[PDB]
Amino acid sequence: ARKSTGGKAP
Amino acid sequence: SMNPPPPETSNPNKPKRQTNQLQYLLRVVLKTLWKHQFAWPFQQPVDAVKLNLPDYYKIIKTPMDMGTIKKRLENNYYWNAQECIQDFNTMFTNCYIYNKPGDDIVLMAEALEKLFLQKINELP
Repeated sequence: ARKSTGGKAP
Repeated sequence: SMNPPPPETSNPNKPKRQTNQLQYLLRVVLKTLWKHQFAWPFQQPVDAVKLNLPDYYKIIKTPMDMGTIKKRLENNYYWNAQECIQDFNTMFTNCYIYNKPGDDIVLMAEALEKLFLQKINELP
């Protein structure tokens, strides 16, 4: 998902 | 809390060769995955600090990513194709281990894996 979270959730 | 060192991609004490199948792992299999629009989570070792994943390296003891694999192939680090294939398998398993079944990253990972398998079926 998000670039900021490496595509990881929460 | 700290990241571990990344996997080795080079070693002068390991003998070297180029094979048709390793060329294919680089320029067909890795090339296809690397350019896919879902590659980006997998293109580099997981940065636990920067990503604030403090449990990642408690849970994942055998980390692997496509950054490392590409490097390994470029560095003639593998002697046998299955060594490389094993690294891909490890990358995909880790994803399934750490992430929840419903997470979008798991669906990215399975999409890449299907492509991977389809390519391995045509190895020379």
